[PDB]
Amino acid sequence: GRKAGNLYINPKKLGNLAKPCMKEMVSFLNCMALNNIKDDKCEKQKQLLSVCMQGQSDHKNKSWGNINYHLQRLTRG
Amino acid sequence: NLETNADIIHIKLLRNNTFVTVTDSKGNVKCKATSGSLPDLKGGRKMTSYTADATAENIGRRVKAMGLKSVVVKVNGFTHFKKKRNAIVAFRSGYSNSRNDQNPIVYIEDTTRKAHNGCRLPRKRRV
Amino acid sequence: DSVKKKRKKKMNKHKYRKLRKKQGRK
Amino acid sequence: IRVKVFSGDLDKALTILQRKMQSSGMERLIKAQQTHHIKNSEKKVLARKNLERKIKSIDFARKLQSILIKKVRGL
Amino acid sequence: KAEITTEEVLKKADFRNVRFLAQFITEAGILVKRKQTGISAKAQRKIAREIKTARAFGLMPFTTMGTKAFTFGKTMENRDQDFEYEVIDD
RNA sequence: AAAUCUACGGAUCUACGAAGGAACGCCAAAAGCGAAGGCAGCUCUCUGGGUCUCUACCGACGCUGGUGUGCGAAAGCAUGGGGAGCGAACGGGAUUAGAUACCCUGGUAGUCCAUGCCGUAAACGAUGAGUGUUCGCCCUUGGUCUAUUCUGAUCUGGGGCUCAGCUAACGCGUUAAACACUCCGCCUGGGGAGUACGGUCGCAAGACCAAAACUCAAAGGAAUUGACGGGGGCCUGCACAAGCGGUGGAGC
Ligand SMILES: [K+]
Ligand SMILES: [K+]
Ligand SMILES: [K+]
Ligand SMILES: [Mg+2]
Ligand SMILES: [Mg+2]
Ligand SMILES: [Mg+2]
Ligand SMILES: [Mg+2]
Ligand SMILES: [Mg+2]
Ligand SMILES: [Mg+2]
Ligand SMILES: [Mg+2]
Ligand SMILES: [Mg+2]
Ligand SMILES: [Mg+2]
Ligand SMILES: [Mg+2]
Ligand SMILES: [Mg+2]
Ligand SMILES: [Mg+2]
Ligand SMILES: [Mg+2]
Ligand SMILES: [Mg+2]
Ligand SMILES: [Mg+2]
Ligand SMILES: [Mg+2]
Ligand SMILES: [Mg+2]
Ligand SMILES: [Mg+2]
Ligand SMILES: [Mg+2]
Repeated sequence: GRKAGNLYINPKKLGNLAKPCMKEMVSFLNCMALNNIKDDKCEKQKQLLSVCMQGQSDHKNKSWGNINYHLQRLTRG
Repeated sequence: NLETNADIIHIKLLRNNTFVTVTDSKGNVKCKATSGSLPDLKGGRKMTSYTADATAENIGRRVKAMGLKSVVVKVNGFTHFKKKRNAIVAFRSGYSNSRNDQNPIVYIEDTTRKAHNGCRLPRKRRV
Repeated sequence: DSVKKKRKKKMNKHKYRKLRKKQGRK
Repeated sequence: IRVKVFSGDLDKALTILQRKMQSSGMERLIKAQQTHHIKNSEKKVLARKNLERKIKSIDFARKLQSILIKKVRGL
Repeated sequence: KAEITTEEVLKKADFRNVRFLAQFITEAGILVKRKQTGISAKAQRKIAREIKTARAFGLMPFTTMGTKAFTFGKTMENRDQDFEYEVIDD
C-alpha cells in the first residue's frame, strides 16, 4: 500500500467515484420496459435525461486536494 | 376520525431474493412478488439492488391498482440501511407515478432480529 | 524450526504412517 | 423500531428511522452478522487486528485534535 | 447528559427496581456500554446481571425489534391502537 | 455460469400454534479467575484458591527437585441414551486435458449427556521454578489511608512507552532477553531418524525410553542490495477504447 508516515488524507475517501445520472437513465429505461420501447408519453424522463447533460456541462472535474500540504506544514510547525 | 386496521407491506430483503407481500392486519396474504417472478428479468443474477427496487416498484403499482389508501411498511433483512431506504422510496414510486400523489405509508418499522448464538453456521467457502 | 525444515519431518511421518497402515494389517 | 410519519413527509420519517437505528446500536449488530462460521482461533486474530487499527486511529485523532486546538484558541 | 454515579447504582441496582433499570437499555432493547455512563466495572457488572435476572423473570424485554418501545408501567400488547392513523388529510 | 435437488399432492412468502436439540447476542475487553489444559444466560446448594488492614499468634517451620504420583484442548475407543444445526466417509450435479479436490446438492460416524480408556498438540510468551537489586512517564482490576470536592499516598495483578544495561541482528527493557545467585530438564554438524531392536503401558489406535551401518562438506539464523508476486498505492503507452485501411483467401 502507501508508505505509512506523518498524516495523509486520501482525496477519494468520500463519495466521488459516482458518475452522475445513473438513476435517471435507469428510470428512463424503466419507462421503455413498461411501454414496450416507445419514446412517447414519457417525455418528462427525456427532459430529465437532457437536463442531466446540461448540468453535467455545468459541473466540471472538482475536488479539494490541497489538504495534505496544510496538514504537513502545520504538523511540522 | 382515526381508523385502526391498516394494510401491511412486508419487505424481506434476503441475499438472493427479495420478497414483498401485501397482507391485512391479521396476516392474510392478498398478493405477493419475488425477484424471479418479474416479467422482464430473465435469469442470471438476483442480488443486485435493481431486483429489489424493481420488485418494490411492481408491488407499488399493484397496490395502487387495488385501491388501497393506508399501508404500514415492515422491513426485514441483514443489510445496510441504504438498501431498505431505497426499497421504501421505490415502493412510494410504484404507488405514485411522479412522487406527487399523497403518501399511503402511515408507519415504517424494522423487524430484524438476531439469533442469540443459536445454531452453528455453515463452513467458509474456499473459492 | 522453519517450515522448510518442518516439511521434511511432515513427509517422513506421512510415509511412515502409510507403511505402518500397510504392513501392520497382517 | 417504528417511526410514525407526519403530514406525509416520508423523507423526514426515513431520516429519523435511520438515526434511531444508528443511535440504538442495532446497526452495528446488523452489520456484524456473519455468513459463515469462524473458530475462536480466528476470532482472536480478528480482535487483535481490530485493536491495532483502533490504536492507529487513536493516535491520528489525538495528533489532529492537538494541532487543531493549538491554533484555534488564540495561538 | 443524565447524571448517574457508581454509589447510586450500587444502592439502587436490583431486578425489582425496573423503573431504575430502564435507564440502561436502548430502543433496540440492548444494554448500554460502560463508556457512555462513566460508572465503574463493578457497577456495570451489577447492572448487567440484574437486567438479565429481570429479563428471565419477565419484567423487561429481551429484545424490542418487531415490537413497540419499552417504557415502564404500560402494556406490551399489540392492540389495534398501535397503528392509529389519520384519514382527514385525504 | 449452470445443473442435481425441491415445488400444482400447492412450495417460497404471511399470521398463530406444537415438538426437539445445541449454543448463550447486547454487557465485552491489550478487562476477570485458574498450576497448566481451560472457564460466558440466570437462581440456589456445597467447595478450592486469592487480595487488603491489624500496637493479633507462632518462630526459619524455607526454595528446587532424578526415580515416583496426580491433572491434562481436540480427535479417537467401549456400554447405554439423544440427534435440531454443522459435517470425515459415501451418492449425485458441475469445472477440467484428467479432478479420487476446490464450487453446488443430499448425508452416515462424530460433535451432545452418564460411566470409563488413551495421554498427545505450533500443549507457544517458540522465554523452567525461585530469591535480591536497578531512572522514570502514561492507562487499568480490587482494596486501604488521607481528602479539602478534586484530588494525593500505599499495596495487588494486568498493559502501552522508555534512561541505562544487554543483544549477531530483529529486539528485551521493574511481569527483562539487565546486574548476580540456588536447584532441575535438555544441546554438541546435516541426512539416515524420532527410524530399527528391546522392555513397560493400552481393548485397540498407539505412547514413553531411543541407536547403528552408510553418506555429504556443508545444513542453518538475522539483516542488506536486486529481481519476482494470479499482493497494494500513484501514474503512463495506436497496448486497449473510438474510427479508417490492410494481411491470412486468388494470381504474380
Ligand atoms: K495467586
Ligand atoms: K516444596
Ligand atoms: K518497545
Ligand atoms: Mg529449534
Ligand atoms: Mg491471572
Ligand atoms: Mg472428545
Ligand atoms: Mg454411541
Ligand atoms: Mg460439503
Ligand atoms: Mg465427485
Ligand atoms: Mg446437510
Ligand atoms: Mg511434545
Ligand atoms: Mg494454548
Ligand atoms: Mg521445573
Ligand atoms: Mg487503585
Ligand atoms: Mg505494578
Ligand atoms: Mg543505549
Ligand atoms: Mg524483580
Ligand atoms: Mg539471548
Ligand atoms: Mg512419535
Ligand atoms: Mg516397538
Ligand atoms: Mg481498436
Ligand atoms: Mg495471399
